[PDB]
Amino acid sequence: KLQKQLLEAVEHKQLRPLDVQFALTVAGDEHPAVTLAAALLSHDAGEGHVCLPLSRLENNEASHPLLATCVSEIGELQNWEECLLASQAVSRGDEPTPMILCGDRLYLNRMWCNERTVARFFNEVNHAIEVDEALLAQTLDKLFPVSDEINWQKVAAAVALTRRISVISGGPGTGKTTTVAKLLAALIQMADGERCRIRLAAPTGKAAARLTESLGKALRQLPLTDEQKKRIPEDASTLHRLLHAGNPLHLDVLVVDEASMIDLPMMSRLIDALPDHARVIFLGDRDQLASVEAGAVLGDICAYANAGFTAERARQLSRLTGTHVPAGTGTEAASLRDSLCLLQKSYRFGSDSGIGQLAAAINRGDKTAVKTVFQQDFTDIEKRLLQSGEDYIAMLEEALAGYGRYLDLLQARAEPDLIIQAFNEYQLLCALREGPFGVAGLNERIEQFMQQKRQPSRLPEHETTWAMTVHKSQGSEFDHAALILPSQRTPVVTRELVYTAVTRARRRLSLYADERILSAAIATRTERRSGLAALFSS
Amino acid sequence: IVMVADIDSYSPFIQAVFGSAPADRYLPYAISDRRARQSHPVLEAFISLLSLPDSRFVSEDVLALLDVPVLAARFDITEEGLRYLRQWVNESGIRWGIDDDNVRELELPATGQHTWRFGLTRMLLGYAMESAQGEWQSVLPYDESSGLIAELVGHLASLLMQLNIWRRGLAQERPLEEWLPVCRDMLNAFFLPDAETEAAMTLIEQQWQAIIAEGLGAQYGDAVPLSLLRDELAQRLDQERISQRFLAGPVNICTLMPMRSIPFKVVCLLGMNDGVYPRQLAPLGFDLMSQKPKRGDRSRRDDDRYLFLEALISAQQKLYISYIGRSIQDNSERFPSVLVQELIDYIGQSHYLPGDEALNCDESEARVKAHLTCLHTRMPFDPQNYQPGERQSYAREWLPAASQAGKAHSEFVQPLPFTLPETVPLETLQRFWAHPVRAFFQMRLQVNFRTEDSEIPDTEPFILEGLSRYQINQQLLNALVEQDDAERLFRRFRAAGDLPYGAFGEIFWETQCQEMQQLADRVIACRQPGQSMEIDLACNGVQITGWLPQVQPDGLLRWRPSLLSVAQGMQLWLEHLVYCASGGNGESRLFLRKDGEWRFPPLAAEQALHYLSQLIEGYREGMSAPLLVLPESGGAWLKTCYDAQNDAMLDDDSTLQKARTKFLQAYEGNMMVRGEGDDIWYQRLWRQLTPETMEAIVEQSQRFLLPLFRFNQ
Amino acid sequence: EQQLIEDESLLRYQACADFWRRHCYPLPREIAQVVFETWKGPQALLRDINRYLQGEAPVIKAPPPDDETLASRHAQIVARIDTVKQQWRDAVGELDALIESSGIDRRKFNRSNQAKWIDKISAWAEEETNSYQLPESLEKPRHPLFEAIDQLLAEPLSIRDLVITRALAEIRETVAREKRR
Amino acid sequence: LEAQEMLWLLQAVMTPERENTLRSALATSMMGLNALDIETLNNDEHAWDVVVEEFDGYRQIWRKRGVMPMLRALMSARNIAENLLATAGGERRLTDILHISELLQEAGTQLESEHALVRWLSQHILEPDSNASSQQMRLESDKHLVQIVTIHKSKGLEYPLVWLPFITNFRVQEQAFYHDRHSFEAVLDLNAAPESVDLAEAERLAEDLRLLYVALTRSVWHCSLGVAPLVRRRGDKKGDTDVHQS
Amino acid sequence: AELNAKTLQRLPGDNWRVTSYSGLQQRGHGIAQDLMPRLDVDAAGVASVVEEPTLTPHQFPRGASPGTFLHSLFEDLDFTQPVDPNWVREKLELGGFESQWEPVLTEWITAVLQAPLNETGVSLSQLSARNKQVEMEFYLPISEPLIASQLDTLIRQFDPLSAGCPPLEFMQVRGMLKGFIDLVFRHEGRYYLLDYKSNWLGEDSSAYTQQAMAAAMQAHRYDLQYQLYTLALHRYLRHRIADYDYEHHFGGVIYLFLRGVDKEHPQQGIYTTRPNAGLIALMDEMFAG
DNA sequence: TCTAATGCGAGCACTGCTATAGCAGTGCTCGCATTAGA
Ligand SMILES: [Ca+2]
Repeated sequence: KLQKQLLEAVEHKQLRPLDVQFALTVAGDEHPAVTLAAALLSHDAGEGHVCLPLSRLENNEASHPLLATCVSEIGELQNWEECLLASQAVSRGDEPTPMILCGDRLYLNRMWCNERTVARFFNEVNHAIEVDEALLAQTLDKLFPVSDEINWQKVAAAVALTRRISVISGGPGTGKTTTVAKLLAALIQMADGERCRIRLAAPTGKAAARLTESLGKALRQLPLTDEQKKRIPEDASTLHRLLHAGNPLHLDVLVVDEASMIDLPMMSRLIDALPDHARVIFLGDRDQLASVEAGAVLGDICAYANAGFTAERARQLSRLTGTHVPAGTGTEAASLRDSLCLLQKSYRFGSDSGIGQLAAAINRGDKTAVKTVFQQDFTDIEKRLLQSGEDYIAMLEEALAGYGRYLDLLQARAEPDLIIQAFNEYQLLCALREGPFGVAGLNERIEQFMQQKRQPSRLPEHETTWAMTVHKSQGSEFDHAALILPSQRTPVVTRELVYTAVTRARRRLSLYADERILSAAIATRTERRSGLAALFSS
Repeated sequence: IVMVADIDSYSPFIQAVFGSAPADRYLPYAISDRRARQSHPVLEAFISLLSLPDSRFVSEDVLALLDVPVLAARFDITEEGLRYLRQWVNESGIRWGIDDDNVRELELPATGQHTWRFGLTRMLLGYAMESAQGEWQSVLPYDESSGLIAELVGHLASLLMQLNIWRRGLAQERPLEEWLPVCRDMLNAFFLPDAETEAAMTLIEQQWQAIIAEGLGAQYGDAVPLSLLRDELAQRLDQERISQRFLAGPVNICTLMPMRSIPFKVVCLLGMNDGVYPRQLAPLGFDLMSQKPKRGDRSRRDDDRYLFLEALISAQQKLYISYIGRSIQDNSERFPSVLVQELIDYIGQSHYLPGDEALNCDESEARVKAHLTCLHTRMPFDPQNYQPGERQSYAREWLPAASQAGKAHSEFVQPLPFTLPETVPLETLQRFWAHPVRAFFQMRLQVNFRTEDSEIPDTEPFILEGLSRYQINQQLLNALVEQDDAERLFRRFRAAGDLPYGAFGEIFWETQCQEMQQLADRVIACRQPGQSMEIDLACNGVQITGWLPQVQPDGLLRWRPSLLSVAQGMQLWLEHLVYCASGGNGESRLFLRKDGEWRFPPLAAEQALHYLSQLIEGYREGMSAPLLVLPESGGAWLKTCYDAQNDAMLDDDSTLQKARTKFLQAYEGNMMVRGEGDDIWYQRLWRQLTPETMEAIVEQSQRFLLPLFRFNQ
Repeated sequence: EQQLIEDESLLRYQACADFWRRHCYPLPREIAQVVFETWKGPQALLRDINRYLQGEAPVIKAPPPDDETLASRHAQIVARIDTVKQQWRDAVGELDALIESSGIDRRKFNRSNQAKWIDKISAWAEEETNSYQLPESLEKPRHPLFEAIDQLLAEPLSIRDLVITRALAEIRETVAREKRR
Repeated sequence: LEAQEMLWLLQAVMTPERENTLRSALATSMMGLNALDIETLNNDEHAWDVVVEEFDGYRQIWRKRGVMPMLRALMSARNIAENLLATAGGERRLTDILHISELLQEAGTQLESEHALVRWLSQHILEPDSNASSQQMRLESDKHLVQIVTIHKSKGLEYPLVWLPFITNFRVQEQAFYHDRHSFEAVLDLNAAPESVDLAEAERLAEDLRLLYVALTRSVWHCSLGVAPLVRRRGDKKGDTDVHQS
Repeated sequence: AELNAKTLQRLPGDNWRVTSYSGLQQRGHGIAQDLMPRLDVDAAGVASVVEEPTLTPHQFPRGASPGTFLHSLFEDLDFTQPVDPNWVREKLELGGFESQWEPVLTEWITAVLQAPLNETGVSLSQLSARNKQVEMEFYLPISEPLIASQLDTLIRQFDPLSAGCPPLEFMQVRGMLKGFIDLVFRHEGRYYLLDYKSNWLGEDSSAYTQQAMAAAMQAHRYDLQYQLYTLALHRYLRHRIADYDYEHHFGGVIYLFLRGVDKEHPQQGIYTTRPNAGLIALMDEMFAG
């Protein structure tokens, strides 16, 4: 029926043949309403979204997905839930079905299966009976000295060593690296006789890289020499090392770093490649954009961190480390909570300032953030600028001066690859893909200033980058990083977005924005589709 | 100028041979007088679409469409994706028709399966929901299209929608003026014009237009069916001749045309054969004019014989005449065009060679004929073309061959140095045995002879044989040993379109069940449910890592719905040595079809390592050079010689002969089951089995296969 | 304006599957199984008739009546089969007196076989019940009232000539119609 | 077998990019490489990209001038024809290879993609024996080889000396298709009624005699046939030798 | 094996060909100019979301099939009398275009008929049959190879347009030079060269102004076409008109980009040039020497 | 890396009986020719 409209929507590039052909074959002979849902389900699907909230579908999209056009949309229909469920290409989950309506969420059966598989993993972790807290406590007291004032890295370790699966979330300012290190020294130390193969791994190869060149460095140190048949210092990207259940991996403990990039599918696939007797320690940044964009899971898994440990778990940790560890709030989602642990920066004099303070600030409030521009005039590190009107041309300038080094190595013909190491010194980042801001638009409006003067993926060399989406920069860094927020608008510019942008900078960091957009960002927080939240509260 | 009766059939060859030695030897050419149709991809492609309404949509035929770039481009499909679509179409079960309507319209029972919609459904279904999970609307999802790649299923499906939209629209008759716009609509609907095809596309619209206009002119009342139009287009497209290069970029190759006699220094006629040149076609026969002829009248015979004259008359320097002297098969003799006969007959009868001045009419005439006729050689590399004189070839390219100046292919196998990396997966000692020669190719020098495509059944399944019957038996088996419900498996299989329709599918099923049950029982009867076991065997300076599934406290209990074979024995022996060296003390059985059975006695972890070492020794040697050992033939010979009684290795002449037979029965099979040695891998080392290498095999495959026989049952 | 068809081997095969499809798919398990036992599939039909179908059709000595349906013959056959399936579901008595050497008491082997040859039919097939007939019963006081077995082993019991006849008559015209179109 | 190799070779040419599909073509026996060769080219990454260029070079010729022209280029380089001919039975192979190229060339002028052609090969390799045109050509020289032919292709032919090694074989006709002895029409008995099979069987040697008569008759000076106390009946040599049925 | 092969001692040297302002237009046109000798070779492409619900000549199907449909229109017209719309619905109906284009098209044809090509009288509508010659076809022999360079120098000197110098994009050619002239008409003493150019879907009006045109002119180096075409008309007239003079009879070259032509916005859509007369001179003898 | 033809009788082994030997019938193993021909 809707055929024309859909097929047209394809002429108008607002959804692909797959979505409508999927829609057509599966519904097609049902209430056009269910037909539309499938199209859009498969569409959000294409953007990495695991499910499609009945909500993004009840009157709001009258100002969202452009197909708010209809003669067939009989009212707000309200009984969307009913219409769907009646059609039988959707089921609550009993019948084998293309689609699943669980929560007030519509799913492509594969997705919903993949979600549940992840829920089951974290509500099935058992307790590493490997207790003798007496002994664990000693090996930890010996690996963590400054445990006088609650050592969160010491806790992480204890959590992780008493659980089969465990997640450690932390910002860049934390010894997540060094913690996983003592964490394992202790695993090795506590392996009476033998049989403990530790294999490392990251989702992206660029990550896998660092894992080793830092998980080794920090690891060869610490007092351990009782034969170092270490961490098999071969990392491997997650999408290497597999290719499964029915042929589980060979290892006792798996340490996945950059966990914030694991996506729903990647999870469920890794899960299956895991033999019941193995221990998985995931490391990641809960408030990094990759943990919240379409298809991610870290963000939702670590959501229940704010719930703290159950009391019994708390008491045990405090018994394990030599410090009282807080708890609170009954035991909903006990199995998850009791095996998560996020780190915090520790104690020193002076500052962490510049990138430091702003970053922390960004993970919360306005008053905090505004008072770091004014404060100390951090001159180097921060560099806010007022972009509006013609100060757009002001930016284009401090933009050609930033890329200074690069452009001169070009001119000075030093044609090696210092041109390469010069480019990763300055970098423009923008929330949008198209526009006066955003990439496409920014590259031009910049190439112009510079003529009138003069493997897997995401490896540079003008993919007409010059400017990147804060999104693609994930897992990268530059000395001077400049961020450009739109003039006034978009939900794409969120708190996480801004956070991960700032955290891309190692020295100077400019933020060409307005104390309206920025602050509006700080207060908005990437929407979160999904059912995990609820699959965890039962 | 070069002329042939049919320029369309010489074209391929003209083009081929004039693709030659770039410098020196090269001279320009253009073919003229070819038929638009026969000389353009899209034209046929389009006549083809004009028949959607009469099509049975067979798989290869739809897929063929995608071989026309412009069409493939229109639905955003690249050669890259086409490769997948091709694989999916085959696996999802597509064979025949578009719809069920289509099938029905063919007065054939709609089965709901095997049509495009079925397979396309299975793939979209498989986009969401994975294969397990179960059948949906009597359809099992197909999961190769699941990830981002599924995006392809979309494009494909869109293409099949379009085709259906048109098969139905071209279906019914229309009044002339109504057909007017169909052509220009189908073009834009299926082709994304190139720059070339743009010209070709315009050519269709013209012919199509002119056709309809001409009808409208005569004011044709009645409605007209597509065939009437499609056929006229076809014909019109076959009479349209392209000869626009007829006199620029030189050396004109074309047919002899009437009313186009131009002077040329050189004129050559090819394939002037009897039955080919004076070209024919009998008048309609109800052509009054042809029976009572008059001076003005024309006929092809006369036109054609007069063209052969105009040729003679227009050549100013040299006339070249050629014909084919005999088909290169039955080697029977040919004959020239009577017109050519007449030409050398009148030459001969009016000339004589300087030598022969006093010999005879008939005598001198023959010599002149024999002197101007120049029999040529079958192959371009025959020495006679490279001697000196009358047309030695200007093609050095074939000189070496001509002079037997080549160097015979050097014996393939040359021992490669090899150092064994302490620690090789079990799987690699598995993959290596169970066909070692193949292994040297695949493992040592990463050469896998993968052949791109594979026969797509020209039809739904009526019968179940070979690989399928195996893949189906595989599960039916595991499901009966697991004492699980066969009925559930049957519906999934039926849901995938793997069984023959209705009762026929059930019947087929019921019987695999029976044979399969009979095996399942020998298994059920001695299975003691255990678990995995991880492998980390230190053995002969190398570790071995991997999983041994279902390890029972008795030993390993294996099974396959296949006949008993030596390669399958070795398979279980490897597994046995490994689990026995892993400590575990116990047995290991392999239950096969027709009651086959390889059963191994428990082995001391000490002797287990000794044995698991020759096996690794083999893998080691066999990575430097193809290690012979043909499990089937070797073990065939090896089975007839070896005796359980006293472990009697027989040598009497009576048996060393029955042996050499069995080996050979095995090496080159029957006319049905068919032979070990018929295998790219072996074929690449020797095309015929020499008595010397038969030996190497025997000895070699004795050395590695013996323990198998010294320990069975 | 004719087009000289060259193959015809594929044209013939396809006609042959069309035949099978429209004459077998719609068939109910009892008949289907019967056919199946005569030919596993259309490839095997063609293998048995392909020669004919080509050039002049031979005359069939004794064709089936110009109308017997698969359905009919089946009936007649089944019915000839079951009436003897009843006069045996009564092996109550068959446990007989007067001897002979050849005929052993491992006849109790022969027995049950057919006793158990009492399925819900589906096959014109019937493993050997030679002994328990009556024609040889005498050839080896002797036997009773199952002279209905003398009668079952007289009449051929097959669907073969009927289907065959139908196939070539039909497969030919399929080919023909296709070639005209 | 030579077709299979041509198929690998073409795949190689249409995409030398894919390390693996090229290695396979270089491995075909037609190219004449060594195990030692294949190995070393796997360890010398500069040499490989050289072969890769060579192959990119072929695709170009293919795209512009045709499959035959490309194949001839390839052959002149790897000096194929010359070497093959030197290699025993190598003439057979070489002329088949050329023959495939002549077919490959026509088929190309009816496809506007190289890949289509490749696909065209696969098909013909998976479901052959079509025309007499894809039949094997006999080599000029087969003329000096003893010639082994069938009784049928021998009708018409004349030979100085002929051998009939198996002229005693029979094979009983078991299908009841016979000609009516009075009406002379062909009758198919759909019930193997013995009277008709008997009539069919007669018609069978009625035919072998004709075959024998064609067989003895091809020679000019001499002919020798093989005879044996042939038996097929599984009747234990009961003074059998059903040689009288041939 | 006492063998060897004949090697030839002649050499390639020169190539004689028949070219036609294809020395320019790179291939793709392979077999294009072959299957349809008069296809609107100057067009090419697809068209998209530029559908705006009110038909304007800019939304007329893009490319060559449609392009040569237009040329067809002006092949046999009665520039003289008014445009029947029935006639037009028939052209569109026969060429397979939707009838609903008749309103926009008939209104388009007249506009383009009643435009002022060279201000002085002009306007196609004032041209009776006897004063037009449609699709003339010329053949110019061109001896002494024509080197892309040597032609560049003088093309530059005499033409302010071809001063946009990227040229000499072709290679040496002796031979012949084919060519079709869309229309040649006369206006009482004075012969002209007209070239109808259906071309590109560049949104609207903004693209058919004296520069933009002059622009596209260089993109497709159409300037080459003028000079060639008039060298043709020149020679032809000189051969026909006994005692003719280039500057007493010529003064032509009009270029109608069919789109971008309104009833009241002259100098929009049309382009005019009048080759140097000193160029033709050299050019003419640049062929024969 | 996947599977791998049937089918027909013989052939020998063995097991009831009944006027040690012949007549018969139960059952698994095994060798054999199958296609054709344009
Ligand atoms: Ca024009």
